[PDB]
Amino acid sequence: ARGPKKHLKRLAAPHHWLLDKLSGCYAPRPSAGPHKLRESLPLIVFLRNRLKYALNGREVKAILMQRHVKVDGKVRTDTTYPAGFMDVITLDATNENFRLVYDVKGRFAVHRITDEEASYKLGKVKKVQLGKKGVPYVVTHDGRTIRYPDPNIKVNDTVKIDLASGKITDFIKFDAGKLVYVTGGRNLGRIGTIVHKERHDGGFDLVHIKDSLDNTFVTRLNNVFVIGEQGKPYISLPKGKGIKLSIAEERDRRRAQQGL
Amino acid sequence: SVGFGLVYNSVAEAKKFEPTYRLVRYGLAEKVEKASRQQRKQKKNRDKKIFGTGKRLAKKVARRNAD
Amino acid sequence: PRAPRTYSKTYSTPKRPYESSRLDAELKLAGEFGLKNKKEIYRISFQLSKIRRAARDLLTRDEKDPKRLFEGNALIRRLVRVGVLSEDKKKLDYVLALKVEDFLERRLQTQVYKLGLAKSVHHARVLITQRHIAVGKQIVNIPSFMVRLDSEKHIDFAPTSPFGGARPGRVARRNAARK
Amino acid sequence: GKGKPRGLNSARKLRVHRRNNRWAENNYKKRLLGTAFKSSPFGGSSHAKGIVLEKLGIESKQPNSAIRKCVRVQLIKNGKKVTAFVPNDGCLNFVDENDEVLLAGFGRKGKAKGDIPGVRFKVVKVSGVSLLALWKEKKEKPRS
Amino acid sequence: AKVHGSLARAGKVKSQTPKVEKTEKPKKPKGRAYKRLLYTRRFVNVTLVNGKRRMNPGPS
RNA sequence: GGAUAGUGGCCUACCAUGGUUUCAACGGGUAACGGGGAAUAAGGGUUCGAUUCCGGAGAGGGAGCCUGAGAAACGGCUACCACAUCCAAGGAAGGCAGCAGGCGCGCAAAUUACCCAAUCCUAAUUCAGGGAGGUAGUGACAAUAAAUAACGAUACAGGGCGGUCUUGUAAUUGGAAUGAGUACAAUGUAAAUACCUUAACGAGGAACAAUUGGAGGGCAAGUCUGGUGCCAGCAGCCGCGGUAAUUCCAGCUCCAAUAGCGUAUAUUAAAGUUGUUGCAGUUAAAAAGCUCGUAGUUGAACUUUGGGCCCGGUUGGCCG
RNA sequence: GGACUUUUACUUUGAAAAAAUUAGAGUGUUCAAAGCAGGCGUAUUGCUCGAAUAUAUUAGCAUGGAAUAAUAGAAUAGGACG
Ligand SMILES: [Mg+2]
Ligand SMILES: [Mg+2]
Ligand SMILES: [Mg+2]
Ligand SMILES: [Mg+2]
Ligand SMILES: [Mg+2]
Ligand SMILES: [Mg+2]
Ligand SMILES: [Mg+2]
Ligand SMILES: [Mg+2]
Ligand SMILES: [Mg+2]
Ligand SMILES: [Mg+2]
Ligand SMILES: [Mg+2]
Ligand SMILES: [Mg+2]
Ligand SMILES: [Mg+2]
Ligand SMILES: [Mg+2]
Ligand SMILES: [Mg+2]
Ligand SMILES: [Mg+2]
Ligand SMILES: [Mg+2]
Ligand SMILES: [Mg+2]
Ligand SMILES: [Mg+2]
Ligand SMILES: [Mg+2]
Ligand SMILES: [Mg+2]
Ligand SMILES: [Mg+2]
Ligand SMILES: [Mg+2]
Ligand SMILES: [Mg+2]
Ligand SMILES: [Mg+2]
Ligand SMILES: [Mg+2]
Ligand SMILES: [Mg+2]
Ligand SMILES: [Mg+2]
Ligand SMILES: [Mg+2]
Ligand SMILES: [Mg+2]
Ligand SMILES: [Mg+2]
Ligand SMILES: [Mg+2]
Ligand SMILES: [Mg+2]
Ligand SMILES: [Mg+2]
Ligand SMILES: [Mg+2]
Ligand SMILES: [Mg+2]
Ligand SMILES: [Mg+2]
Ligand SMILES: [Mg+2]
Ligand SMILES: [Mg+2]
Ligand SMILES: [Mg+2]
Ligand SMILES: [Mg+2]
Ligand SMILES: [Mg+2]
Repeated sequence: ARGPKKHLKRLAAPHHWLLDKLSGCYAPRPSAGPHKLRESLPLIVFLRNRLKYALNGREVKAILMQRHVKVDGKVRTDTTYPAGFMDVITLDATNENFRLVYDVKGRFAVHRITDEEASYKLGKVKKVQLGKKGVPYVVTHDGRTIRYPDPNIKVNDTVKIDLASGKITDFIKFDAGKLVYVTGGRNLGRIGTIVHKERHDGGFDLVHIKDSLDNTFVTRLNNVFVIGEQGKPYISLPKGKGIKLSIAEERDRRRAQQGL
Repeated sequence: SVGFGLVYNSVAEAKKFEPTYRLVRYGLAEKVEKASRQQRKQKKNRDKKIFGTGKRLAKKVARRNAD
Repeated sequence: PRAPRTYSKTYSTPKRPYESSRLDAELKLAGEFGLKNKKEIYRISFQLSKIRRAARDLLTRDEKDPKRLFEGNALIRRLVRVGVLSEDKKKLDYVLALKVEDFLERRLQTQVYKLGLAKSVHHARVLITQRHIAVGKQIVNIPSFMVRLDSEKHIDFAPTSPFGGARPGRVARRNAARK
Repeated sequence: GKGKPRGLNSARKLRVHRRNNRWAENNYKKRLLGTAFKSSPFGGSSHAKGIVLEKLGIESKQPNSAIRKCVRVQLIKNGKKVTAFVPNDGCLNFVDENDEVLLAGFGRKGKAKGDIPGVRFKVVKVSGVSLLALWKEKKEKPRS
Repeated sequence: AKVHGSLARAGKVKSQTPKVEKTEKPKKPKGRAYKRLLYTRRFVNVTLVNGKRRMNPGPS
């Protein structure tokens, strides 16, 4: 259509973004960056809808232009910045630090973390191959490339990053029985640590996941993100820890806390 | 009557993070007016039809009084 | 370019338009509950039939089907929540039988009169519309309130209304002060 | 089996058979061939404005015996000419031939409605204004 | 058949009907009040059963 | 091989003779953009989607091309065709299927108004710009809620069983209530407007006065009065009027729906009159004069049944 | 990893799966059409639940079933195992 579309009408924005229908006619188009458009969340949304920190969108930019916000490190003042899954949003003011993790319903939730935990982050390696003058590199979910990785570091494995510098410290692997996090479809949010993989040469290897509730489910490989050892994660999980409460289960215990 | 409001840690913070229409709704920012939006739009086009300062052309307009 | 503000209508209409039996019944119902247009009856028949095909649909589901239970107890819960379906009839086989009149007697112009205080269903409607009677301080002029059976305890007039009194009233102050 | 094949792979035959037999439906064929636009002088539209050529009086059909007052009008958007009834006592004093009027059908799918031989349209407003409103003296006929 | 019948009679009877003028009456009630009035007139005091009901007997 | 960003008859050279089709090719039509979807509610269906989201195409019709990351762009250029403006006659300039607004067309559709406050977008970029967008106007498109009244006392009257319980029908009464409107004010808003609050006003029949159809049948509501006299007119259909008109024109009374109601056209149910579910074919519409017969549809029966062991699941009962 | 696999139709479950629409939960927009809000205290400097579920169904993908209905297999043995 002659080029790049730089707008985003409402009702076209991701549903997990939780945007009210009548708020004018357009949504904020996420920018180009580390995370895929349909697989991200921008700062305007975070600072306005999720945290209710800014009333208008006009105020959000006033907030950012003071370098108050930083993500995974640097300031990152792009109002439409595509902050994605596992990113770390620190905040000079309020001492707050946040990690971007989903719910079991599939949306990004507000999850505060320790100043200690804000120093690291993980990433699902999406590609590994040699490059410039024979030096191998790794590229992952993040959208960052790390030179000189360990020869055992294969694809689809998670990795821990310092974020003060670039080099990684630990690298979990995609082996039977490792903590996983589903990011894809709407099984997204469920967690459970591996059942087994169906290769299916030609494409779309499938992963079998068993939550720690004796409940099975399946998803596609590029949707699973290993996070560690059974019961032993590598990051602070959110409330409910992804176990797919049924509609009746959540309503029952919704009426459980009955008296004020 | 339900509403919404806010108090600042100073007035210099309010006068800088607060919308100007509010500052004038209070009387802490003057209401000095500006010409109608369509008027200045027309002025913009009127100005685009001129290339340069426009000071050296009044010369020829007033210089063709002979011709 | 902007989201479509959803809408829907609340009143169906009988196919046969000149059935004298149903017409006579309809009229007495209107004249009894204080209705003004017969369509406030057509309306109640509409939501009724909707609830009925929503229940009757689940009634052929294999007994105890998960969504059947969830939405079944949800439906009975909100019906008792308003006070139309008796508490003994909480297993939904009686929801197919909620005769229309049960809904009407659970309106607000109806209760405003039933707990005395209006001495006519028409005086009731007139008062509800004239700045009078509230639940708390929440004045309500919608005679089709559909009181929830719990807010049914607090129906005393609002503070303002010069009928439980806050002032004499506009026509009174002068009907008497015109000397 | 009395005809229609019941095999599980005769769907093509069943669908084409009904497609072919649906032509026996007048409504279906009318809507398909498009007679509404070719024939039926109105362009298929709800109403059509025209000009009055003459003021005729049609002998009623039997067993009736009257004189139905109508007008021959030439549709302005198409130029076709059709005879349409000006209904109600009088209303022929209001036509004033070479005036501008609007025509509507008779609610019979063409098929001229009563004892008026071959007339499938009626007048609604002359000089563009509310013929029945002229009947009942709510409005008045314009200067021309 | 013939299509050029005369047209002198257009509006003949509406023209010659001696038009009686309507007579002033009371201002009747609206929807709730009116349909209530009908509820009463039809179901509170049936005015007649010498056979069955009749909603508009002129000479009965 | 050339060309492309790159695959490819994309193009060229050489060579060959292939490719689709009754399982409908090829051609024609379309009052055809496709889709998310809309209407109609037993179900199966039938019918519509220009139009708020997604995709595509176009900018009067064609073609060509500069810039560039990205355009065969048109609120860019070049040419031709059509349209068409200014002029000093030499020449020059234009492209609203953007916002409004105008002509025409027609059955058919609103202001040449306000703002970047919101929603978002762009730039060198917190600032500027944005007829995107938002405000108001116009607006019975459709959709929601629902005023035009409510209580008395009395008075003959009924009926309860004139008394004291009201059925109320009353042509004098009666003090109560309120918004439709009007308007300090605050709120509302970018600034206004409305809505939400609320002082002062603001209802008795002259009103703040509901309509639109209909009253022979279908089909609810008069064989009342006047008129007319196969005339005028009514009448979706059956039928009314030729001198007491249950139908026309009216007065009266009545019915249905009621801030809405009638009419025209289309469509859907009704329609088991398109029938897969689910029609009909002796005589009512319909079995080729007859047999062969390719496509198509359909096509008898028979191959590991039966018996034994184990595990652990889910309801429900007796217990709790 | 190697060596080799008669072909189908059907049915199960699941993934993939835009939003609005629709069905539908919760929430008392004064009711309602709607909206996705909202509900709580210490209303002095905060506490807190949400923003479900369903739905796609033709085709493609993945998986269990082996009835029904096809296709192929050893007859000039040019068969099968070694
Ligand atoms: Mg952006
Ligand atoms: Mg400007
Ligand atoms: Mg300049
Ligand atoms: Mg034929
Ligand atoms: Mg002629
Ligand atoms: Mg034309
Ligand atoms: Mg070649
Ligand atoms: Mg050849
Ligand atoms: Mg064919
Ligand atoms: Mg077209
Ligand atoms: Mg049909
Ligand atoms: Mg479309
Ligand atoms: Mg279409
Ligand atoms: Mg068109
Ligand atoms: Mg589009
Ligand atoms: Mg284009
Ligand atoms: Mg044009
Ligand atoms: Mg051409
Ligand atoms: Mg172009
Ligand atoms: Mg333009
Ligand atoms: Mg453009
Ligand atoms: Mg000259
Ligand atoms: Mg325009
Ligand atoms: Mg219109
Ligand atoms: Mg605009
Ligand atoms: Mg606009
Ligand atoms: Mg009025
Ligand atoms: Mg009055
Ligand atoms: Mg009338
Ligand atoms: Mg009748
Ligand atoms: Mg006949
Ligand atoms: Mg006589
Ligand atoms: Mg007579
Ligand atoms: Mg008579
Ligand atoms: Mg009459
Ligand atoms: Mg109707
Ligand atoms: Mg079937
Ligand atoms: Mg038949
Ligand atoms: Mg015969
Ligand atoms: Mg034969
Ligand atoms: Mg033959
Ligand atoms: Mg067989």
